[PDB]
Amino acid sequence: QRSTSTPN
Amino acid sequence: QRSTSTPN
Amino acid sequence: GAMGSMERASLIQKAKLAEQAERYEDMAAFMKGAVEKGEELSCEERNLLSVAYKNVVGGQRAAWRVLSSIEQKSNEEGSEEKGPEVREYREKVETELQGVCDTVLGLLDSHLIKEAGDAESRVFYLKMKGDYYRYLAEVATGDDKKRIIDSARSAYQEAMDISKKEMPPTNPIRLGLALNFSVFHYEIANSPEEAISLAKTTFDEAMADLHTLSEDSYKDSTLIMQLLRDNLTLWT
Amino acid sequence: GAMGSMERASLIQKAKLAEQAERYEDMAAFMKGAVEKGEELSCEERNLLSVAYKNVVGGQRAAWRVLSSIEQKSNEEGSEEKGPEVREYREKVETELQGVCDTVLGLLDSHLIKEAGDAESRVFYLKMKGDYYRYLAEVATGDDKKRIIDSARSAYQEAMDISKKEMPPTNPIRLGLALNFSVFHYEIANSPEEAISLAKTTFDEAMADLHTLSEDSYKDSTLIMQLLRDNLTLWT
Ligand SMILES: [Cl-]
Ligand SMILES: [Cl-]
Ligand SMILES: [Mg+2]
Ligand SMILES: [Mg+2]
Ligand SMILES: [Mg+2]
Ligand SMILES: [Mg+2]
Ligand SMILES: [Mg+2]
Ligand SMILES: [Mg+2]
Repeated sequence: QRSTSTPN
Repeated sequence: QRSTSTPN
Repeated sequence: GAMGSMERASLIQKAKLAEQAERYEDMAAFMKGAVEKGEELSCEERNLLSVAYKNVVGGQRAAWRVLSSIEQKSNEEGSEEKGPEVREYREKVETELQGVCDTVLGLLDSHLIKEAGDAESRVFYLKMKGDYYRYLAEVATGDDKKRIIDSARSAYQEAMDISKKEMPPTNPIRLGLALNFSVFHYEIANSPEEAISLAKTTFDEAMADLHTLSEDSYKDSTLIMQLLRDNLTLWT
Repeated sequence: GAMGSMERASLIQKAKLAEQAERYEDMAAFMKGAVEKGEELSCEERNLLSVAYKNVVGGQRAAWRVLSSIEQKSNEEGSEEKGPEVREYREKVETELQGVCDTVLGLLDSHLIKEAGDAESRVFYLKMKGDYYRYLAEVATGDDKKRIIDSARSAYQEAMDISKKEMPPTNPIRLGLALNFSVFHYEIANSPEEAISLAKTTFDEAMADLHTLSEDSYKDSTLIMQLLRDNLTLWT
């Protein structure tokens, strides 16, 4: 999985 | 609901 | 245009890449380029053309409907005045949608339809013509609306006549044409009974021919039959 | 540019419509126009700018990654030669992505950052600067790659320093900055231990400050905390 960045 | 037309 | 210097085969290759990438505007531009090489399209290539533009126009249609709904709420009693912006933006999206439809219709007229002699190709392109006039009719108001609706109807009807003579009742192109013409009747032409009758007849004639089909063709046909049933369930 | 003749307030209004319509390229163009009026942006307006460009670039990033994966399979042993097309199309998408990043960085440099004095605005814009250099770094190969990575790092670090001095540990902007800087460490800088330490520290300091918050602020902060935990779970 790719890492999660901040969402909208 | 809207009617379904032919899909891809 | 911008694709004039690219090989036909490279345009098709890149259309397939664009599809994988979910880059449908690029896909459509590549396929337009391929069409404008002047050669007839294969079955696979027709499908790429269809998928590309259907996805482009489908996004525009969805946006138009969101904007139109906001605009018509603005025009209710007790709604605060908010200026020209909603109308202007709806108009912007509408004009873009119309442009895409005009682009597709232009490809069909120059010169896909006139070169299409086999029933598979001719029916496909005439169905396309009906579809894109149908999308124009969805946003039409004003003096040519009748004429746009008539253009859709005429294209669909020509496609229907050919398909009934030249294709079996389970042919997926024939089935999808009938599905879309039924949608035209219900949603555009204010003819729900005609829509229901066409969907019923189509479904039943296809059912009766399934016994002729391989497992794979059966799957293809029954998928579209199910859509006819879904609309019948919605409309009755 | 093309938005120069439109009122600021109308650009913002239309950005909100475009968001509702899922028309993110239009949204971004409206917000660029609003920025170029020269006035500072409100909190809500900063968020619109962020949402617009994040969605535009996110689609480009996703397409780039699909194309890059096809390209790198083409460059394996036993792969058939298929010509320049995959590389060319990857390059096309990459160049467009770079252009969007350059557009955002240009807005920040001319003149959003220099006019931003409050910690909320300054941190927000410096985080943005880090993010868009990070997206450039994702596709960089070649002689400036180090410099791009250093530019991201520098922006993030300046944002971090301000946020630690001026914001509580639960502030959502501070939390999102830390989340994204941790992603930078893990995915870009080859520093998984730094990523893990930053995420852990951030999470724990926020936990200890939740007691200060209203129900609504609690929900805001804990949503981002959960993302830090999701990455920690992935990375350990
Ligand atoms: Cl507009
Ligand atoms: Cl290309
Ligand atoms: Mg040639
Ligand atoms: Mg109009
Ligand atoms: Mg009746
Ligand atoms: Mg003014
Ligand atoms: Mg490049
Ligand atoms: Mg360790």
